[PDB]
Amino acid sequence: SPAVGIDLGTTYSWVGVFQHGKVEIIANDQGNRTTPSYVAFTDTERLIGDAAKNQVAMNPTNTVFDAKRLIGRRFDDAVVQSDMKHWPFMVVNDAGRPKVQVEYKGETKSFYPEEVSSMVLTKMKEIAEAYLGKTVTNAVVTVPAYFNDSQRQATKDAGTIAGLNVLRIINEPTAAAIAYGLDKKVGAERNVLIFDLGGGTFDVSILTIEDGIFEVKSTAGDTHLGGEDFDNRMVNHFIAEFKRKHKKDISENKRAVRRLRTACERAKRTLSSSTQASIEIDSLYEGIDFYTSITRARFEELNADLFRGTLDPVEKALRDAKLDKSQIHDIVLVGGSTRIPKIQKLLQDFFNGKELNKSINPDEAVAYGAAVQAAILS
Ligand SMILES: Nc1ncnc2c1ncn2[C@@H]1O[C@H](COP(=O)(O)OP(=O)(O)NP(=O)(O)O)[C@@H](O)[C@H]1O
Ligand SMILES: [Mg+2]
Repeated sequence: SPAVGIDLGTTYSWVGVFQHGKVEIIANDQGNRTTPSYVAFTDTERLIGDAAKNQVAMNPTNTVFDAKRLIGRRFDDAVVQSDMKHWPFMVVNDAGRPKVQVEYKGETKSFYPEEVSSMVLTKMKEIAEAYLGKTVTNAVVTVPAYFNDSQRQATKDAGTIAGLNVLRIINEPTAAAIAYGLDKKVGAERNVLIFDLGGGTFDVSILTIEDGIFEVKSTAGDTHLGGEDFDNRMVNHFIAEFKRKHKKDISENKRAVRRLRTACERAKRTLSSSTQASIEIDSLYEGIDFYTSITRARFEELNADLFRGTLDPVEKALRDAKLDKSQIHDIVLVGGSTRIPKIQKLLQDFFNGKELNKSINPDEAVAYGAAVQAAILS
């Protein structure tokens, strides 16, 4: 009875398993522990994850992402109508429900959001079975704490379509606290703040744990703020640099911009552990190579307003929970963007020097807690 914990994120998806007293965050056959939440359709095949993401510039109208923003919602929902303006793929109305419309093997096909996510879940299932050498059926799947019943049910249906037996849908911030064993600290009630900065979204949650029971006191954040905005600032920075050096604008070459974006995302990650990072792109535009660098200070300066602004949802969450910052017992970092040293410094300063829970890889913390929960329930 091996059950997995699955964090289905807006930008990336993670799968873990708790075995013999340790959580393994499962890497795929190329050694990558993360699967982009991307699905693509071509003349001949359906691509999932990095295979789909890697060809997005060549096949933009048939490469689907952000299905988590659509799942469980209705077509006339203002959220859906606003987000549709930013996607290169078609979203159509089927009897009040949104469907993504694509060309696939020469035919027009449409998929519900939970069908798109089930394809990502199918890959997660195969990744875990590749690692475990066994059939994997039971799963705990996480969702943001603000998801309503429709979004929870549709996320569960995505698991069911993938052949998974979803033991339970649990909140992402609750999974994070479970990962740190915060419900097992026997004592008085604990106020826990989860600071979740991902690729596309920023979620602040305050939970209270009394006698080991989780209760969501408040939620705040920004559904369109994440690591991708910081990448955007880098891309604009290097587009201006390239124009300054070569008097040429690469903006309208989708492949060039995509290759610059990929380099920028990778450089950003390096700047979390190094004070400088190199950009190396052969023949970026009209045969010209782009070899340059960026310091951590410049990356921080390019994003200073976005970084500082993450504290306003923290203040709002505390206001709604009717708690002073000093009443928070544990601060938990979640999401890949919280590895940014400036974000950690801003949040720890905000809490008057209080140490942050961050020893679990923040982009893995939700899948870690989901995997523990899956073992408890199976
Ligand atoms: N070491 C790092 N330093 C800085 N950013 C990082 C690092 N590792 C990952 N990221 C960024 O973290 C983001 C992805 O975080 P992750 O938590 O894995 O996505 P997610 O779970 O899909 N969250 P979300 O998109 O908000 O639903 C991307 O923008 C990455 O570039
Ligand atoms: Mg996540």
